[PDB]
Amino acid sequence: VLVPNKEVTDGQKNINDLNVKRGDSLQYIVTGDTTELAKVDPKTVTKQGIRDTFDAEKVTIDLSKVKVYQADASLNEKDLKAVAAAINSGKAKDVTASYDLNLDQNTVTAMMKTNADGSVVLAMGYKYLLVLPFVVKNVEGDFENTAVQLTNDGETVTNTVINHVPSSNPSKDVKADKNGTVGSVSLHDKDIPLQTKIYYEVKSSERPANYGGITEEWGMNDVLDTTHDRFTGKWHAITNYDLKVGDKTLKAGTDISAYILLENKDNKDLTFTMNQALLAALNEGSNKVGKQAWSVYLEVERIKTGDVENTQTENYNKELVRSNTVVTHTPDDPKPTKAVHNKKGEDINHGKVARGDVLSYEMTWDLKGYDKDFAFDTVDLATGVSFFDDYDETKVTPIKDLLRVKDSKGVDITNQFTISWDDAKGTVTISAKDPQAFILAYGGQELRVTLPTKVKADVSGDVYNSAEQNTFGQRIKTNTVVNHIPKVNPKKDVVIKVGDKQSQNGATIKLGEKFFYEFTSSDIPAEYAGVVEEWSISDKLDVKHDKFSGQWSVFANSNFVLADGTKVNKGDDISKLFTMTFDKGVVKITASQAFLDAMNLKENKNVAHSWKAFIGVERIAAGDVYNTIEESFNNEKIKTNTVVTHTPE
Amino acid sequence: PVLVPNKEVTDGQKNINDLNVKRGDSLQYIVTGDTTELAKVDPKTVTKQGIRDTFDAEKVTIDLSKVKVYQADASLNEKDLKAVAAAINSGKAKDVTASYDLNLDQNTVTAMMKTNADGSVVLAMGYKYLLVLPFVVKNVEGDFENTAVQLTNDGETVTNTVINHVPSSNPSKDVKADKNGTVGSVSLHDKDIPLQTKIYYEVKSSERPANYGGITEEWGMNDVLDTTHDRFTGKWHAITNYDLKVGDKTLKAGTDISAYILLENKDNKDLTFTMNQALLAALNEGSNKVGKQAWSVYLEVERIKTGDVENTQTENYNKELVRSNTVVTHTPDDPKPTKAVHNKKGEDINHGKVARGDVLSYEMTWDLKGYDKDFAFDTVDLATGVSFFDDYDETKVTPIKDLLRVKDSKGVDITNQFTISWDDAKGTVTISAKDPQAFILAYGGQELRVTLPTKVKADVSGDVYNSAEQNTFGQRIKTNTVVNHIPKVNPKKDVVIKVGDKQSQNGATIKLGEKFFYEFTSSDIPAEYAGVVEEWSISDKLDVKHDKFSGQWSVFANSNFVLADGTKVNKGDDISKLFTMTFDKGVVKITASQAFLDAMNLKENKNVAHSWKAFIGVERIAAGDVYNTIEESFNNEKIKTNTVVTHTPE
Ligand SMILES: [Mg+2]
Ligand SMILES: [Mg+2]
Repeated sequence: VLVPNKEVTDGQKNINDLNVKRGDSLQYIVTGDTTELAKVDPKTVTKQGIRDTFDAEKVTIDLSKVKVYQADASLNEKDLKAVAAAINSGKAKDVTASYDLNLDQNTVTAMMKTNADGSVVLAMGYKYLLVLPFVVKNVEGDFENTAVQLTNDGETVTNTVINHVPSSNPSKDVKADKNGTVGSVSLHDKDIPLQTKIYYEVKSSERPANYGGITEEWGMNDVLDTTHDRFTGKWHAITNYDLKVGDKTLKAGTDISAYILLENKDNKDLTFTMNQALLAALNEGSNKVGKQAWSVYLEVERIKTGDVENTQTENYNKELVRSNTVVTHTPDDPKPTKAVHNKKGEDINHGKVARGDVLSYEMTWDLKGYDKDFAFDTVDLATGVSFFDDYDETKVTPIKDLLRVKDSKGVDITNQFTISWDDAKGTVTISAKDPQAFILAYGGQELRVTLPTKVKADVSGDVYNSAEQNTFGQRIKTNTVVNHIPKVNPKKDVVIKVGDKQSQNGATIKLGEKFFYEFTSSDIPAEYAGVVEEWSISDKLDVKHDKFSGQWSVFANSNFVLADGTKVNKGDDISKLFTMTFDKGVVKITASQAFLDAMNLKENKNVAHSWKAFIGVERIAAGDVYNTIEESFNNEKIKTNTVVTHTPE
Repeated sequence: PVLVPNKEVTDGQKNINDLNVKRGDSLQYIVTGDTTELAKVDPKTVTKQGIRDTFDAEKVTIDLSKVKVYQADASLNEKDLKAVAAAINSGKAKDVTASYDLNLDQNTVTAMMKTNADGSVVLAMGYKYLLVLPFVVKNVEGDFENTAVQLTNDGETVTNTVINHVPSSNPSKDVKADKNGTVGSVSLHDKDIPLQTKIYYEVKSSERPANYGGITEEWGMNDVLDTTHDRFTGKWHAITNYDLKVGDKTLKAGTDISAYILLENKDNKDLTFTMNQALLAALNEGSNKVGKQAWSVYLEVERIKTGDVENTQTENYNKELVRSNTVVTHTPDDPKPTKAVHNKKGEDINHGKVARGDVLSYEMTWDLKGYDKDFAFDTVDLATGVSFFDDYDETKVTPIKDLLRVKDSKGVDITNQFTISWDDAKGTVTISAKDPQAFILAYGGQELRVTLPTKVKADVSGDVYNSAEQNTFGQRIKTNTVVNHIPKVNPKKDVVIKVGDKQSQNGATIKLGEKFFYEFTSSDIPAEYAGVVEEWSISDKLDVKHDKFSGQWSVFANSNFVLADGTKVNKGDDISKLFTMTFDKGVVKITASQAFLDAMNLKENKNVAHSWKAFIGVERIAAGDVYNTIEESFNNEKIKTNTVVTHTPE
C-alpha cells in the first residue's frame, strides 16, 4: 500500500492523545505520498486526493483556511517542527489552488484538479500535505480524526488520531476581607453588614494536564451592581498550580498580580486579562504537563441594603462561559433606643422625680440583622455581643438584682449574659457568655433591657442616661434621656400657737410654757412623674427639756381631692389622714395610704403639694434645746434645718 | 435656820447632769454651800463649815491638787454655769483654797474651812462657797453618781445627786477594695489578695455618744504598717459618719473631711491621723453634741509580698488609747504557668529538630491555685475575664483546632467551660471562661492542663518559637518560651543511564529506544530527629507517551541503620524489600513499609542523618522534550523535586 499518515498538531509538536480546551486553534495534517506513483506514466494518474472524516460536533473547520502543500518526499512529516519550517520557508510549496476542496458536515475532500486528458495536474514524486486548521468548540469528551488517500480507483486509510476535552467551568465565591487578607470560608447566602469590605473570588476554569492546546488569551470579567458594591480598587491574583516563568517556579498559591492587566470601566465593568509574558510562560512545555488555573480577589465595600448577586464571565481563547451566581444579603443597621419609665410603667422622659423614686430605664437591643445566616467570618468573634449603659452614679443607684434582658416574646433570658458593673464610672456592660451560640439561638429579633435605678437622697438637677450596642465591634449609640430632680427643702420652725406667723427660732421659751414645733414638708412638683409610697417625719425629742403629751396636727398646704372624691382645701386640718406614734422619745407622724393615693392621682397633678405638721410640747427644764426633724420620702431620709430655743436658768 | 446645798456637774460651761460622757473627758463637779442664813448669827458661833463629797473613784479620777474653793457673791446664780466660769476666771469669785483643809480618801473628798484660835471659821459668812472638783473619766462602762453633804457645826444637809453615763463604743478596722481610687463596699477580711493589688485599710473611730456632755480635746487614729507586705502609697482620705456642722455649713454623713485631718507620716510605717484645731472647735458646738459623731480614714497600701498580713489600729480619744480588732488578708504566690512541647509519642522535645507534617503538641499548665472561693473579687474588673493565651508561629505550624483541650487536676475534660477564639492572622488562640466568677468558684484552686496540638507545615524551615500567657482578671503572667527547629530539605530528581552512575544526564540527549533510570534522592531526616515519621513515599507521574516503565525499580540505603528485629543495613545496600511499588494510571508510587518507618524512629538510629535513593527504570518511546518531576510525601505532606528534562530527536 501507500501508507498515508495523519497527525494532529499545535503547529510545533505531535499532540495526539493530549487534552485540549475550548477555543484552541490547532491543525490536522494528512500526508499522501506520491513517490511510488512517480514510477508510472503520469498520464495514468487520473484521480488523487484525500477524504478526511472529522468530528464536526466538537471542532469547526473553516474551508477557506485549508491548504495543500507539495513537500519533498525526504521531508519527515512525523517531525512537526520540520513541517512548519518547510511550510514557512516555502520548501513545502502551497499548491492549494490546484486542488478541488469541499466541506460537507463531517467530511473534507481535497482532490487534485485534472488536465483535459484526465491526468492530475500536479507532479508525482512528492509528499502532498493536506493541512486542516480547526478550532475546538465548547464541548466535552473525545474527538477523533481519520483520513483516506484516494489513488485512481483505490483507497487507503490513515492512522486515527484523538484528543480529549475534559470538563472544567469557571466559578465565583465570596470571602471575608480581614484587613486585606482573604478569608477561607464561603460567604454565599450570608448576611453582610453595611460598610463591610468583602472579597469577590473569581476563579478561572482549569487548563487540563497534558495540554496540547495553546493559551492565546485568558480573561475574567465582572460587572458590579454599583449601587450595592463599591469597588475599592484593591485586587490581587494568584496561580492555583505550579507555574514556571523564566528561570523561576511560581509555586501554587503565589501572587501573580503583576502579570494581570485590569481594565476598569467606571468601577463597574472590570476585566482581568493575562499579559504577554504570562501567556508566553504558559505555552512553555513544562507548564503544559500539569494543570493551570488562576483566581482574582477583588475588594468591594457593601454600601446598601438588600440582596446582592454577583457573577463572572471567563474568556478562554475567545470562548465565554459564565460562572455560578453568588448572593449575599445586607440588613439595616441596628437601631437601639432608650426610654425611662416610672414604677407604674408610664413613660416619663423629661419628667420631674423625687428621692427614692424608681427610674426604670428600658432599652431596645436590636439584633434583627444578626442571626444564624450572619457572616461570622467577617468579624473578630472575641469582641463579643454586648450592650452598655452609662448612668449618672452621682444621682441614681441601680437595683442590680432587677436588671433583666427579655426577648421579643417577653421571656426572661438574662441568664445568657454576664453583667459587669463599674460603680466608679457608673456603667453596666451586658455581654453574651457564648456570642456565636447566642446569635444562633436568640438573634434575629429586638431584645428589651430593663435597668431599674433609684434616685438618691439629697441630690438635685438633671439626670442623664445613655446606652450603646456593640455587636462584634459595630458600636451604635442610643439616644439620651433626661429626668429632673427639683431641689427640696423641708423646714423646721417654732411657734407659740398653731398657725402663728412669728417664728420663735432662736427665741426664749420659759419653764412650763407650751409651744409647737412646726414642720413644712418637701414639695412634690406639679406634674410629678414619680410615685410617693411613703411619707413621714421623725422628731427625736430632748425628753429632759421638751415634754410631749400627745398633741399633734397636720394641715394641707395645697388643694387636692381624695380617691373617694372628698375635696381638701389649703389650710384644712387633715390630721385624720395622718397617724402618730410616740416611742423611745421619738414622735413619728406618717401619711396614711389615703393621703398617698391622693398625692398620686392624675387629677391632683395640676399643682404642687406639701403639708405642714405641728407637734405640741411643754418646756420642762432650763438650757439650750436643739431640734431637727428627719423627713422620709419613699423611705429616703433628709433632715430639716436645726432650730434653737433658749430657757435661761 | 435651814440650809439647802446644791451639787452640779459641768463641762465648764453648761449643766451636764444625766448626759452621756466618754473616756478621758475633762469635767467638774461643783458643790455650793450657801452661808447667807448664817450671816445673821454671831460669826464666833460658826465653828465648823465644809463639804464632804462622795464620788465614784472606780469611774472618775480626782487630783487633790486641782480641787479649789471660791468665795462668790451670794447673788451669783450657781445654776448659770457660764456665769460661774467667768467669775472664776476673772477672780470675781475669789480663790480661798488657802483657807481650807482638803483631803482625798478613796471615794471621799472633804473640804473644811480653817478656824481661828477661838475655834471660829476664818472665812466670812454671807457668801456662796463653791467647791470645784475637776475629774477625768476613766475607760469604763455604765453610770457614775456624785452626792455631797454640807457640814454646819453639828448639822449635815445632803445635796441632790447627779449622774452621768458612759455608753460603750469601740474603734474598728476593716479592709476595702481600691478600684481606681474609689472605696469598695465589700469587706475583704480573710480574703485572698494578689501581689501588686492596691487596697484600702479602713480605720474607723469609736462613736462619740448622742446627748454628749464632754469635750473632745483630741481625736486621732494610729496605724503601724508592716512595710515588708504593705507599702503606703501616700494617698488617703477621711470621712465623717454623722452630720457635723462646721461654721454655718453642715457636713452630711458620708462626706469627705480630709482637709480637717492631719497626717504625721514616719517612714511610711507609723501613720497617725488627727483632727485639726478647726474641726475640734466645731465638734464642741452644741448642735454637734445632740447626735453621734464618728469618723473613718481610708489609707491605700500596695500588697508587695506573700503571706498572711494582719492590720490593727489604735484610737486616741482624749489621751485614752483603745486598739481596734485585727483584720487579716492572705496573699498567695503569683501563678506560675508553664509551657512544654511534646512530639506525637509524648516525649519532651524542646530544641528538637523536626520535619514537615510532624505533630508539635504544646502542653501548658494553667495555674489557678491561688484563685478560689476566698478570692477578693471586688479588687478586680470582672469584665477582664479569666483566660489563657498562646502565640504560636503561624508561618511554620498550623493548629489542629478540633483537638484543643483543657482538663482539670483530676483529669476531667472541662473544655466546654471556655470560649476558644482563633486569630489566624496573628497566629494566636485565646481560651476564656464563659462565666469567669462562677468558673473560679467551680474550678478554681487547682492547676489546669491545656493541650494545643499543631502540625509542621510543608516547605518551611527555621526556628519555631512558642510562648503563652495567663490572664487572670488582668494579671498577665507569661510562660517560658520553647523552640523547635525545621532543617531545610531538598529532595532532588536526576537522570542516569545505569543505577550506579554519577554522570548526570539532566538536559542531555537520550536516543530513541534507549533505556535509562530516573534517580531520586529523598529528603534528609536529621541526626537527633525529634519527630516521628509515619508515612514516606514518592509519586512519579510519567509521560506515558514518551517514558515506558515496565516494573524495574530499586531503593538504595543512603545511610547505615538497624531494624526492629536486629537486622543491620549498611549504606549502598539494596533495601527494595523494605518498600512497595504500585503503577496506577501512569503514576509509579514507591512507599516505605512500616518496618522501614519503624527503623527510622528507633533511638539507636538517631546518631546519624538518614535518607534513601530510588531508581525508576524507563525506556524512551517517542521523540521530543520530556519532563519529569517527583512529589515526595513525608508524614502525608507533599513537596516536589526539581524538574529534569531530556531530549529525543527525529
Ligand atoms: Mg456613668
Ligand atoms: Mg503568632
